[PDB]
Amino acid sequence: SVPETQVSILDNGLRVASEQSSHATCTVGVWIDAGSRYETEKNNGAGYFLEHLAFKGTKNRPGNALEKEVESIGAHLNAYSTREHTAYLIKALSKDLPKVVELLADIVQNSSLEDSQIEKERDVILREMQENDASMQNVVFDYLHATAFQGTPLAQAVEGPSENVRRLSRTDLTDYLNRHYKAPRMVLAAAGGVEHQQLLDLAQKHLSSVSRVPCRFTGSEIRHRDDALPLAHVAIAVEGPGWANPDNVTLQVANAIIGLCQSFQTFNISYSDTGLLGAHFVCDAMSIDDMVFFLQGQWMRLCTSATESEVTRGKNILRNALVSHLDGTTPVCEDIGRSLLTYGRRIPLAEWESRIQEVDAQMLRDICSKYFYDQCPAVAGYGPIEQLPDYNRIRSGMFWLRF
Amino acid sequence: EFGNLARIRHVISYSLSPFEQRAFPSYFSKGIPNVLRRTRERILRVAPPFVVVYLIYTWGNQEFEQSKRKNPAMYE
Repeated sequence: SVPETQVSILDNGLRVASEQSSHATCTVGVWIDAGSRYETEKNNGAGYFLEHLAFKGTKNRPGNALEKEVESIGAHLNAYSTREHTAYLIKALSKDLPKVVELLADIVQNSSLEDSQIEKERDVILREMQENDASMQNVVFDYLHATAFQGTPLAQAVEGPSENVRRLSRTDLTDYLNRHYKAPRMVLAAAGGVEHQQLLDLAQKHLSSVSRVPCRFTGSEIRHRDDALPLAHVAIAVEGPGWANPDNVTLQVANAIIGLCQSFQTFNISYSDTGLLGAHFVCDAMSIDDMVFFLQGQWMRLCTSATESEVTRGKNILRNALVSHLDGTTPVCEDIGRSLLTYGRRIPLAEWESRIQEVDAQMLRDICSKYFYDQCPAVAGYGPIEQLPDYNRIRSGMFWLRF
Repeated sequence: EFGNLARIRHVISYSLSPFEQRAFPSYFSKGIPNVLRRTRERILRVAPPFVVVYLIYTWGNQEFEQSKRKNPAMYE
């Protein structure tokens, strides 16, 4: 009984997708297939710095008058950038649907990058990075990406190195903007109280101008030892399947089974036919090795001794999860934008439920043995990590002598 | 034990998986140069004592023989 997500396509290739609902406020966003993976180490912070500059005024709406408009209807303006996708989204009322779309049009095209602003946003970005190091789990996940995807464009961070940040100019930005903002790589997603025909007419009216035009995991280890920190963050991952491979669903159930360290989180990060599947835990130094041992045992148990009850529990946790999420308008629009960018279509919740209920214990331990057993992991540690075991002990913990 | 051995700071340490790297990277490529590099930093400290051991050993042997060799002048 969930309403279907209807997708149309303009000549430009900008797929305009919408999923109407009763709620009177909507989350209209633009999703662009452009991240740090498309950068070539000479413009490693171009997407981040453009994400900073995108709200500082356009040609038609110069400066803060633009954001005065998004204050005037009381709407909320957000943007984010990952290694593969960039999103500019607005939460607003339903009756303010046209102007919001027009605002989004300016943000993607006709944007103005002021040289004055460029210096101010450089100091913002530089400073934030200079303090970003504070967030450990971000440092650990960046270290994990770097050591797992050495030599590839997937190792480099979204923010880029301070070097590039300082060394960036309007023209470079202009390039990234004019290169990675093509209309066939763009989705206009709407969720909530929107009509699809009105949104399609608004996309035809504005946004109809957008121009139309080997990933490798390396089993490795990075250890940033700094003994003055009170807690240690350790992430261990193996290679993921990618977006389009359905056993992701089964792997999600495996994560739902795992769900000793103060904080233990499992992740399945997916990129275009690659990814990182693993666990991040933050712990006191004198516990670290025991955690690792614990964690590896659970993975091998999922490779060898999965039972039906924990599989049923993981399926229930996954169902609830995906359905708990996909609740508010934003979460949904976000799903529409990512689904049109990655799968090329919006997968409905009934298909997700079918793919969940076809998962049993035998195929779960088969897929877990395919992806976890006897695999070389990527390890990233930060903090008092002397008792964190080196690569032979972790690699030996990636299998059992008793199977 | 591990964890309480020492205090270091800001020393990042990168590494690779055994199966991901060649087993004998440039083994004879640089091994020979290095072994030779090594031998030339230690040969002057090591070798001349054993050289003079060889000279003393030979000397002793020959001297001993001469010692044993009958004195021609004697017994005549």
